[PDB]
Amino acid sequence: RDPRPLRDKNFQSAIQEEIYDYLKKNKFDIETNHPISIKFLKQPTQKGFIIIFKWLYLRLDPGYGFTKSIENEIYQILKNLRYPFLESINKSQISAVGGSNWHKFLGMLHWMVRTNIKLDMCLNKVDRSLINQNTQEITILSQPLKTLDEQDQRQERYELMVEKLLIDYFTESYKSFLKLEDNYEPSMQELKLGFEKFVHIINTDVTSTELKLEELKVDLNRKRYKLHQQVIHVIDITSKFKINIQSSLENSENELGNVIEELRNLEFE
Amino acid sequence: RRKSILHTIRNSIASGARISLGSGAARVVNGPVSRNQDVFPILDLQELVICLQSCDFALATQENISRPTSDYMVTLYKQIIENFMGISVESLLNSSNQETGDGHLQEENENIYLDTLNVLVLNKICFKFFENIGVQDFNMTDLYKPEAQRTQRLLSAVVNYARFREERMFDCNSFILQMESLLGQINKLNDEIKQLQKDFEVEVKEIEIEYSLLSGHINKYMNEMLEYMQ
Repeated sequence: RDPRPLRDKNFQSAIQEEIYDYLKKNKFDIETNHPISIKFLKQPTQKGFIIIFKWLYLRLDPGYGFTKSIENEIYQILKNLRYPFLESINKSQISAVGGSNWHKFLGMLHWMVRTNIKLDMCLNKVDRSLINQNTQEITILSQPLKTLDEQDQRQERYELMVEKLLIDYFTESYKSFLKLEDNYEPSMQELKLGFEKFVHIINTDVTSTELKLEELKVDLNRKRYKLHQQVIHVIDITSKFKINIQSSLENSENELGNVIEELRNLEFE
Repeated sequence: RRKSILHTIRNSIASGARISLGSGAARVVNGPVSRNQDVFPILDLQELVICLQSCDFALATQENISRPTSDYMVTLYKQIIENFMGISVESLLNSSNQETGDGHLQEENENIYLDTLNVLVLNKICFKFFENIGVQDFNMTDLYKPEAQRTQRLLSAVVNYARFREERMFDCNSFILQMESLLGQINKLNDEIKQLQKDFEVEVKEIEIEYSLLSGHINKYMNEMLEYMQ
């Protein structure tokens, strides 16, 4: 359905002011010599409607080139854009825009303007996202912490970094290839700088690891020294205990033997 | 992702395929200027399908190019972009969608826009990708109302780009080898350090077990003795 109160005239006034402001801020009147004024938005011509729709959709999808019969293409564009209010609008009405059903058409134009603004915002968001998740790898790779299944993740990150460098090289090189001049030295030197920074980071990491292993070797030797001392002490005490227990048992056995023999002598009588 | 076009090409070099099939590069000049088609082949099926499957793109099948439909080219394009350009389309759309930027009265139902915007973003991504491969002509139709001509055109440009990558690969090993050298060195150091620490701690635990059970046994027999005799 179409919940918009399209028929309200204050709503229409707001929409027409917004559309005028957007087209002026992005120079519709200059790119196409057809001028635009709010009075026109209140009293639209068919040709001006076609021009505005074309301009908006081309700002939304520059690769599209119109063809066919605009009545047949406006519907298909909206269908591909999955315009939620498509089922509420009949195709035939596109023929006479300024007639009875101008409110729905002005509504879709407002829809398109909002979609254009939000699309521009989304593109800025994703561009900043790219530049930020490019630097997340390096900032993560220069922090000391953790050892949990992640050293493999570290190598994966290094590989992805170098792969990004290579992809940049290839894309720029193919640009030169299509633009029939063949100057790969600039791409090559940019790749060289990137890989040099990669090498610096990874070698810093390698030196850290080598120092850490050497320190571990020192510490393990120091600890095994104490381990050996403790084992020797335990063996010493064990042997002393064994000899003392053996001697006590021997003395007890001999004395009990003597007493038993004397008792045998006594009982014989 | 475990795969790529770079490492797969290297693995193919190691194999008997040689350079992963195909005929190197293509660059068509054009002075039809009354007409103009940009600088890349429109190489036809079989060649096109064979090259696509050579790049480890299982979704490539002749029945799709000559009779395309929506939801099929979409997966293939996402896959190609994420392989050659090394990105995640889903992550990018999620980044676009998130919030704490705008806030607006009539935007309490952004859902009616949300879907559409995702579509647009996808499309625009492809645009730039294909804008880098000599074609300025992606638009929506390629994704949602596909036709065989444009499909084969875009795929031909793609395979030409892949062949260019293969050709220029030789300039890259001087870096891949050093990367793998440093990574292998790090891995070996980590394995050695882990082995040493594990050895020491196992030795300590074994000695602790020995002496704890020794104490237990001595107490066992001493007390078993002294209970019977007293």
